[PDB]
Amino acid sequence: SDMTRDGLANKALAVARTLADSPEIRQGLQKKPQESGIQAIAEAVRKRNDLLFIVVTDMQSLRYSHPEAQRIGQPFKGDDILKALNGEENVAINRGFLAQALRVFTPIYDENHKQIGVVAIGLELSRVTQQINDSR
Repeated sequence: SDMTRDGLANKALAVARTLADSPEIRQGLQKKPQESGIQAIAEAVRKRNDLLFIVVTDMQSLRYSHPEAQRIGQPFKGDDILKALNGEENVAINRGFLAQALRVFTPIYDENHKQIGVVAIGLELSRVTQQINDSR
């Protein structure tokens, strides 16, 4: 929620970027959610907190990644991408049993500064309340 707001924004944007930066990526974009290969940005899943919906999207949003399977298939017309899909930063809250979590939005360029896809990163949240209450 709050804590993730600032560091997940930065901390998860960057590790999500090491793998969203690999090659399977532009090639995942050449594919869709259920057949992509979001397992490497998940390399960002591990470094961040063993959890997240670290998603790279073809031009079709959807949590490519997530600990729970059902929260994935939901996100759509979320309108948060309407700004990123076309180049723009945006963050919003999701709300499901234990799923209460924050997520950021980022755009993908065809490699010409031309917006063609979006990178979202949702922190499922949970094993963190303690740290979130005293420190933040």
